[PDB]
Amino acid sequence: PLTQVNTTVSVQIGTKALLCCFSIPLTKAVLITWIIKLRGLPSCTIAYKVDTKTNETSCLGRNITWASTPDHSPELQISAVTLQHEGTYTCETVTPEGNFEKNYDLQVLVPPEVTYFPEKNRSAVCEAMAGKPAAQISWSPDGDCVTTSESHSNGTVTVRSTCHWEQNNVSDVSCIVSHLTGNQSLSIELG
Amino acid sequence: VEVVTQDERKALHTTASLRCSLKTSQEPLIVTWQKKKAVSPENMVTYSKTHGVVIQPAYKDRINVTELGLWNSSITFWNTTLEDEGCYMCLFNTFGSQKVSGTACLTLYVQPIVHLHYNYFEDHLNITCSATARPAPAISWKGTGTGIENSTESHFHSNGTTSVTSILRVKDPKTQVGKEVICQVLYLGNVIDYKQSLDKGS
Ligand SMILES: *[C@@H]1O[C@H](CO)[C@@H](O)[C@H](O)[C@H]1NC(C)=O
Ligand SMILES: *[C@@H]1O[C@H](CO)[C@@H](O)[C@H](O)[C@H]1NC(C)=O
Ligand SMILES: *[C@@H]1O[C@H](CO)[C@@H](O)[C@H](O)[C@H]1NC(C)=O
Ligand SMILES: *[C@@H]1O[C@H](CO)[C@@H](O)[C@H](O)[C@H]1NC(C)=O
Ligand SMILES: *[C@@H]1O[C@H](CO)[C@@H](O)[C@H](O)[C@H]1NC(C)=O
Ligand SMILES: *[C@@H]1O[C@H](CO)[C@@H](O)[C@H](O)[C@H]1NC(C)=O
Ligand SMILES: *[C@@H]1O[C@H](CO)[C@@H](O)[C@H](O)[C@H]1NC(C)=O
Ligand SMILES: *[C@@H]1O[C@H](CO)[C@@H](O)[C@H](O)[C@H]1NC(C)=O
Ligand SMILES: *[C@@H]1O[C@H](CO)[C@@H](O)[C@H](O)[C@H]1NC(C)=O
Ligand SMILES: *[C@@H]1O[C@H](CO)[C@@H](O)[C@H](O)[C@H]1NC(C)=O
Ligand SMILES: *[C@@H]1O[C@H](CO)[C@@H](O)[C@H](O)[C@H]1NC(C)=O
Repeated sequence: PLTQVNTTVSVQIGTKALLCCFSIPLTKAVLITWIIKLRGLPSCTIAYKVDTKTNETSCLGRNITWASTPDHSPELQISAVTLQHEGTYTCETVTPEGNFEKNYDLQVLVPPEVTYFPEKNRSAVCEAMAGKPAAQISWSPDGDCVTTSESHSNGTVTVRSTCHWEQNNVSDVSCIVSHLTGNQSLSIELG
Repeated sequence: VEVVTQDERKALHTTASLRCSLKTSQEPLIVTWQKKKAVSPENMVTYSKTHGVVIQPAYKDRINVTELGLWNSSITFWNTTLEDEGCYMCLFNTFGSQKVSGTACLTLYVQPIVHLHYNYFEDHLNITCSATARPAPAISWKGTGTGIENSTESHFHSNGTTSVTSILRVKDPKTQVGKEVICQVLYLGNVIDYKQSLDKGS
């Protein structure tokens, strides 16, 4: 007896997104409405009236696609997702059997620009520039490190870490960069 | 405000009706009634011009639509149950512009039954004052005597009703109590006084 489904969707920036209605035969349905609430824009609707196959749209300026086929619910598509696409998408289907709902929280992910390099007096630097969300920088093995986060207006975050290791029996280090778009381990050879 | 709705507090095991009045120009297509639940809301019935009234199997012989219309809808429980107590939503679905809810909550009551036992012996008197209602009623003594012996006990039924019994043991109607002994019982903000006197002569 499911009538509502909340879902969080994560999409890499620049990649495809596809959003599906509650799963019901199109002959059964009466009215199907998509409701889009984007960051810093008002609510917004694309409606489809089944019996007469009519549509209406308050949704211009949101840069999304309404994909329709015969005898299937319409779906939302975004070929290449951008930051301004972040927000709330909801397909509201209603049949004589009542109201149904599928809510989507779309979050855009930015992979960080990662740079790394050795330095003066057995030091190293490791940077994950403007990723979303912020990445996390670890080291192997543990050294004398200072790590800082700067937030940018476009919701990206830069994380920068610099480390020293005093003179003993360590000559190779690893910068470990963890992020949803994929972790990586970068190797460095100390000066 | 978009939808006009009033919460309803009506009597248990009797008829109860909920109504929504949608105030707007745009004619809706279909009206849905749902029972607000944790998890998803539950679909109860729809009214549409295209399909008429459609009650979900679950509510088949428990409700009907009392007001057929896209602007004004009423649902009616024929004979309520504690299950039927809770919160309900009327959804107006209009082409081209989202939807509009109206939440109306239903609460069922049982009118109180009060027992008054007065028992007089040698000069002194003991009164017991029992009351069974839903919600629980409030017993208090207005023929005060500042002192006295007195205890109040309550019981909760598998019915859902709640009984409160207050035992007051007077020792002598002198400075103990005035010319009237009042058991006052409050039931949902309403007090009724039960007054007991005593006429002799000379
Ligand atoms: C998302 O999920 C829950 C449970 O399905 C639902 O009750 C709630 O209304 C949804 N959250 C919001 C903010 O709409
Ligand atoms: C949607 O509505 C527009 C403008 O009212 C109309 O031109 C078009 O034929 C309709 N298309 C579909 C696919 O429903
Ligand atoms: C949609 O695309 C236009 C380009 O025509 C751009 O100016 C606008 O910022 C975009 N809006 C959103 C919400 O992405
Ligand atoms: C986000 O802001 C940072 C800092 O200005 C920039 O490097 C990044 O490319 C910005 N824009 C986008 C679309 O990610
Ligand atoms: C990154 O590391 C975390 C633990 O720090 C791990 O749970 C996760 O699997 C890694 N992420 C990816 C995308 O492999
Ligand atoms: C309501 O239903 C109950 C059964 O649960 C029955 O005992 C009672 O007599 C009915 N009352 C009315 C007014 O229909
Ligand atoms: C209530 O609805 C049922 C359908 O389940 C129907 O059989 C009956 O005629 C209706 N009763 C009234 C009084 O409208
Ligand atoms: C809706 O209700 C009003 C009063 O609540 C009533 O007078 C009216 O007939 C109903 N509206 C319509 C369009 O019938
Ligand atoms: C009334 O009073 C006597 C004490 O005088 C006490 O023992 C008895 O339990 C009381 N009876 C009731 C029914 O409360
Ligand atoms: C009820 O008993 C308490 C002490 O247990 C006392 O303070 C109070 O005065 C009594 N009530 C009356 C009406 O005498
Ligand atoms: C409710 O039913 C219980 C039995 O479970 C009974 O003792 C109680 O007094 C009843 N109250 C009313 C108002 O019917």
